[PDB]
Amino acid sequence: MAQVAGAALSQAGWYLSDEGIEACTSSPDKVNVNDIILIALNTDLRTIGKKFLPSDINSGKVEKLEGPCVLQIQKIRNVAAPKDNEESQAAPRMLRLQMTDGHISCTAVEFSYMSKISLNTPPGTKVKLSGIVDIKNGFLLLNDSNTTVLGGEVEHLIEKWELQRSLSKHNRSNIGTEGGPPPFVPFGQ
Amino acid sequence: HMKTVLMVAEKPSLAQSIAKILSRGSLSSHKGLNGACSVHEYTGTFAGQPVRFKMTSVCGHVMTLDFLGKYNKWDKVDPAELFSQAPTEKKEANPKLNMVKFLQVEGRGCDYIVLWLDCDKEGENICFEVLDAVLPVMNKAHGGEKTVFRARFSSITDTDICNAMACLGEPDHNEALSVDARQELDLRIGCAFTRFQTKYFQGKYGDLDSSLISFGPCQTPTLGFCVERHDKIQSFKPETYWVLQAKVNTDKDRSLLLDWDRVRVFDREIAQMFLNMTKLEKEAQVEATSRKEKAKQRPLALNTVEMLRVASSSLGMGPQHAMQTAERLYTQGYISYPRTETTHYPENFDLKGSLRQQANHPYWADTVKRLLAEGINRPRKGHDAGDHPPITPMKSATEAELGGDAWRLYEYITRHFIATVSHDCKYLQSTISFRIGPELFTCSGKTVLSPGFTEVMPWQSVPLEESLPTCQRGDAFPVGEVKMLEKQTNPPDYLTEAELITLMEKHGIGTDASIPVHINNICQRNYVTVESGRRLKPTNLGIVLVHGYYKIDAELVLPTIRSAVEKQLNLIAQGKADYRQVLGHTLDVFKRKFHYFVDSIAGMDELMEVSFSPLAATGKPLSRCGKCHRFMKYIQAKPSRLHCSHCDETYTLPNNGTIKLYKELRCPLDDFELVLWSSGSRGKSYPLCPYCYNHPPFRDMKKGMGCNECTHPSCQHS
Ligand SMILES: [Mn+2]
Ligand SMILES: [Zn+2]
Ligand SMILES: [Zn+2]
Ligand SMILES: [Zn+2]
Repeated sequence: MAQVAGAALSQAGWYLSDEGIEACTSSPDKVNVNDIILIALNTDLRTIGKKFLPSDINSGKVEKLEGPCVLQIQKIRNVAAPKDNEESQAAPRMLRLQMTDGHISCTAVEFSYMSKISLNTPPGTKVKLSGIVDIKNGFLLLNDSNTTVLGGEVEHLIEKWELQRSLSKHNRSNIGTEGGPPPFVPFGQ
Repeated sequence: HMKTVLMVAEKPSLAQSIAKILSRGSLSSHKGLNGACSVHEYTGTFAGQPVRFKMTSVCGHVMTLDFLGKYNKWDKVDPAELFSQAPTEKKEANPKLNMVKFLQVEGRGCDYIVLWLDCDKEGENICFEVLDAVLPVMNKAHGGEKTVFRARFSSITDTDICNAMACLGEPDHNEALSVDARQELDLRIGCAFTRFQTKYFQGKYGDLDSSLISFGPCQTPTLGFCVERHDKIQSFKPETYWVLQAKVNTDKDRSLLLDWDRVRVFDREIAQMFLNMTKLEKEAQVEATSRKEKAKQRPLALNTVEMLRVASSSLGMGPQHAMQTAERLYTQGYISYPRTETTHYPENFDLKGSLRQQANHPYWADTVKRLLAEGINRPRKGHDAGDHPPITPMKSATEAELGGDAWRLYEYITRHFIATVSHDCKYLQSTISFRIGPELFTCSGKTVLSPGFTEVMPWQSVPLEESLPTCQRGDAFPVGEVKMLEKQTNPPDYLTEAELITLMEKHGIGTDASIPVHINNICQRNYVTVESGRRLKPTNLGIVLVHGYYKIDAELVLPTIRSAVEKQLNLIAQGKADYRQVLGHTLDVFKRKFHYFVDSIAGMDELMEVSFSPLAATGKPLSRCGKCHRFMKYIQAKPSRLHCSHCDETYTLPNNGTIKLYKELRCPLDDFELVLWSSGSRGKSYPLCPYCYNHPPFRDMKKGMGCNECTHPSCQHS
């Protein structure tokens, strides 16, 4: 029952730990893999899960990530653009995806145009890698042929990601403040 | 008996030229009592009667606005009652000319007046000033018959002055009132602020001259762009990026230098893995070849903005100098009026005649002859603001009859005209894409098939490059070497005159060709220096002034209030606005802002003490800047400060205590290094961000309170 449900979960590709399944449950007499998927998508990957990523992927001694492995996005940075613009269209945008299993953090590079993943992707978004994915000199190579975005909505680290909005703080103009300069009302007719 | 008609021009040379054109040679002339203007007489026909003519000229503006005198003394006055309490009067505008008396004695007996002033908005002000000067001394007439006339024209040329005479109209009091409103607004706001600052800073600091401080509704906004460029230059953070370069051998000696599609990579490890993908490979496979025809469009008709931009960038002439040379060229009759914002030729224009005029100059001779032989191409459609036609040639000129910069400007204007009436430049763009390993590089080249306008404008010609090898798809080429580079991003350069022209045109500040006036004003007042390449480098005084203005009230620097005011002046011009209403509104808002400026001038006094006083700018180094990553000096004056020498800004710190560094930690919002505040007696000390204590990041927290109530989800110290 629960054990075969977890086995089907692993076959589908969500390598979770028995503690994780027991934490993500339903009425404790029958649980369905769809329910586990739905609960897990809303759950941060660090809280639950197991270790399937080898602890050598950043070393560079591996070149293969066989298996339908699900990971979580932690940070997105445009490496084709500098830290002051992040939007200059002088080079095709290429994304340095920081991905995690909750145990070991790996890095991937967008080797093509991945329309599903953008700079506005919320951290905690789950990405499934299928078929064969190639590691080289550290980073993974990701494209549309093996990466699928499985939604993702986890409130605590989306609220943490709201530090992106906090970063855009051009409000430091001292205009309209209570103890500030008088404002310029627009002209009438 | 024969009656008389009077004419007024803006310059004596224009008066003489128009009198010669209209009088068909027969023209008596004698000097006036002023010693600088001459009056010309002849006989012709007006309305339906044979009448005598009397044409004279003014010397630019005839009346200039100022105060009543008692309010003009800056030493003994309250420089806050100049807004809506101090009367204004147009006094004499160079009384050495005695223009009012000259006009009165000239029009002592007259029945008609026609005004040949420049057809710009500023010209109507002079038109109505001359009308005010001459109306009481003319004949009252029998009643109802039109007396005042207005001549509309764009070039001082034959049959153009004639058609200007054939369709006489009336002056525009709306344009006159717009000009008067602009003059009053400047003369009030700028003089009030300048007088207050001059009275405040006077002998206070050794290295600061009182008279060098000035404020203006346009000078400060146009200096804001230069100081903003300076701030970006001084607060630049260089970053290293890597570019892969591939060299391939075509047949035996030619080496194509391919460039990467990804252009740049800002990660050293990513660049290293991309090179590892490539350096072992010894072949390149061509994928796509494209030879597509493209056309480079002709330039639009020349307006004053583009003329000034080109005269600055290419001809090396300032905006005011270019404007004066263009006005002189118009005065002699070589070009049209160079105060035009229209880039579309009217349908009833003699383009073919203008081309036929310049059919003998050796430089552009074959091109003009072939254009006349074949069909004339229609100019590109553009903006049709309804002003004069674009700046176009009207008479043949040679370097011998012209001079230096004037001849250069005429040459550019004629070349632009020929380019406008011409054909597009056609070139084929050959692009070859190569695959090396998993990466794909490219190479591009341009081959000119038929030079069109890029024969009268050689500087716009498509650069010549050797043709790319003819390689079909699926061909293998040897690669010599592939290597990454360690390029670093470069800081922006200082704002050029052309870029300033573009910015002022975009933001709306500067209309009716007042941008050269503003630029020349901020250049004469030592706020910007014209360094090589026509670059406006802000000076210390200008940087400090604009930084203080930004600290006190941002709208005093940002180009918003001036843009709105100029828009309302334009609506004044187009008969839909109230002059009194707009003047009162602007005066009231600027009066409130001036009261706030007086009540909060302490912010500006601080940046001036640390900048223009050598005996009060020495302090111990302290926490880094947040824009410079440079040490900030901690001054021990009564208003304890924190001054950065790189970027001329100061930050206020609490008094009655001590300031100490807080373990090198850094604020996660402004990058500044936060310092602690020991409040005298033995007790708790709270962290304090130097930039947040002066500029709060959140609306709720006011100026001058530390991270105790920072009201920030981040900044753990809060
Ligand atoms: Mn004029
Ligand atoms: Zn600084
Ligand atoms: Zn801060
Ligand atoms: Zn804080």
